[PDB]
Amino acid sequence: ALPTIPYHKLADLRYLSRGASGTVSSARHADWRVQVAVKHLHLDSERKDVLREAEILHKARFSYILPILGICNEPEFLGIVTEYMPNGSLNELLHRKTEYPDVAWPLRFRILHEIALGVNYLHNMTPPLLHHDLKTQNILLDNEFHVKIADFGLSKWTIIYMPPENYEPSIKHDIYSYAVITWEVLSRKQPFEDVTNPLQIMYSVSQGHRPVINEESLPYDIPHRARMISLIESGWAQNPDERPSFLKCLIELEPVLRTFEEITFLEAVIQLKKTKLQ
Amino acid sequence: ALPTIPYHKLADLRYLSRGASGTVSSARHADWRVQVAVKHLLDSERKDVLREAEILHKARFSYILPILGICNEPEFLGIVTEYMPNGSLNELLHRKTEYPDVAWPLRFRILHEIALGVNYLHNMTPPLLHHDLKTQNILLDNEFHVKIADFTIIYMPPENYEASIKHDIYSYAVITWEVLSRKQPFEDVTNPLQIMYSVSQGHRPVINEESLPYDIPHRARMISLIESGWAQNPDERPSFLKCLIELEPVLRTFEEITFLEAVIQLKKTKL
Ligand SMILES: CCN(CC)CCOc1cc2ncnc(Nc3cc(OC)c(Cl)cc3Cl)c2cc1OC
Ligand SMILES: CCN(CC)CCOc1cc2ncnc(Nc3cc(OC)c(Cl)cc3Cl)c2cc1OC
Repeated sequence: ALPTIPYHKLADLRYLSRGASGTVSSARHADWRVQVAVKHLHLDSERKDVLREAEILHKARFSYILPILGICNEPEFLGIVTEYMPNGSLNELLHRKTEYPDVAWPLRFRILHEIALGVNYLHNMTPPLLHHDLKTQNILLDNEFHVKIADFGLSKWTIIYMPPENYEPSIKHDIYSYAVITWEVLSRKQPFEDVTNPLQIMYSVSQGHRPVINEESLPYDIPHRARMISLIESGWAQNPDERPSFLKCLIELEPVLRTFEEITFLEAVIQLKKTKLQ
Repeated sequence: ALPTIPYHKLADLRYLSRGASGTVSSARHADWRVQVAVKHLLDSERKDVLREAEILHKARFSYILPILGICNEPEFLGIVTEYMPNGSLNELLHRKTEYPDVAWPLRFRILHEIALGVNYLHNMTPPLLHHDLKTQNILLDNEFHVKIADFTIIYMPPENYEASIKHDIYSYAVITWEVLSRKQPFEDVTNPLQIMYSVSQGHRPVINEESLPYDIPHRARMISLIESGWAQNPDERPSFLKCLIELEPVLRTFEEITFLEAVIQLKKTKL
């Protein structure tokens, strides 16, 4: 069902990312005259398995999920083709502080809202996705800084977003990841920044330690600061059963987003783009 | 396999439009907690309506309205799509109290995106068999980016009431004229038969100092494109590829920030 795209239609390949599951490059489609992204997934048994995996992802169609435009089924080369997200990843927005000295709260909360809507959609699919690897690197930002999430199985097929019960390989995985991401969005800090050995992070986390919550990490002027802190701490609870559903997150978040007028979101985006021009 | 959506999942229906093809309402999806739009359209007809909609499911592109699912009820068929908060191109062009200004950069962006969207549909394998492009089914998202839902007779080429592959460019030429003029094509003519007859004899919306002011950017190129697009002879009409070639230079003359300023100024004035 998912359209096949001849590799010969793609030109001007440029590196975007290099992960374990595959390389991602931007490319220009000859016929469509737009940019796309292609993930180069690093035998007939493998080809059959890779098509089935990608056709599962084809079911996901929602405004906050990265659209898959087709598959490159080449002889030596398998590739997933998606929309190109001009503004890159949430990780880049949060941590590139020369480029983005300020990120206005309304935009940050819009991002959080859209992430949760996207994951909520994935959780309501029948069946749900079996694999989960939500992180700031696979939350992408379109031309108007709206979210499209690309947390497909592909990552499984960094440990800071992974809940401790997953260290020894539940419907409570994504909310844990989201709580860390929320913390990261509100702080613009690296989770566990002091700790440099990932194994030390894993040990600490397994014993109930989490990214730091205080007046320094999470500024006083966070809207609904105390409710957000409460949401974060519930989301990354040691006990998976204590963690809220994404439904419950959305219920908590919708009030917060009502405090911003629609025009302030656009002003936040335009101020991002203006400052970035220097 | 286009997803089925139980009708009971949609709530708080509000009227958006009433056409011959069906009623369209906004609704809230209970599980997804977002706004959607639903078009309220025998087993032979139900199967044919599903087949038609599953063909549209293949089309995935930024400038094409996504179909999210089908309401497959016994007595009720319904297509569900994303909700487009800013409605149709027709509303933007013609509601001049609401929208006294629509800055040129925004108008050209709309034209560019329409052409990219139709170009996409024309490159599908196979291409779409049915064609009904009009300002009413060109929709505008929250930041006034286009999504076309082309899955009135002023957009119809003369050979329709006397070619298959030259229909959309004819409609696009009229739409282009309408975007640049903000006038109703054939506004003076009140009998639809007179429009059809006039068009069949080679008459078109008027091109002069009144319809298309001298201050339109790239006025000469745009007029050239319009007149080629609605040529009497279907063979003389350009491909959408050729439109895109002509348009890309024009769109390069605007900085990306001017588009956003145009949208914000639209929303401010609208208050
Ligand atoms: C260099 C330009 N930079 C500057 C800041 C901006 C543009 O950067 C990105 C655009 C992307 N567009 C779409 N997809 C991406 N990734 C991806 C693709 C997938 O399939 C194909 C899957 Cl399955 C998953 C992902 Cl995450 C993107 C990643 C990007 O930068 C990391
Ligand atoms: C001025 C009114 N305001 C606020 C109330 C702007 C909102 O207006 C609209 C939003 C729409 N959102 C999505 N789809 C539409 N239409 C449509 C849907 C289809 O299936 C579901 C098909 Cl198959 C085709 C179409 Cl055209 C829409 C049409 C609209 O008109 C007014």
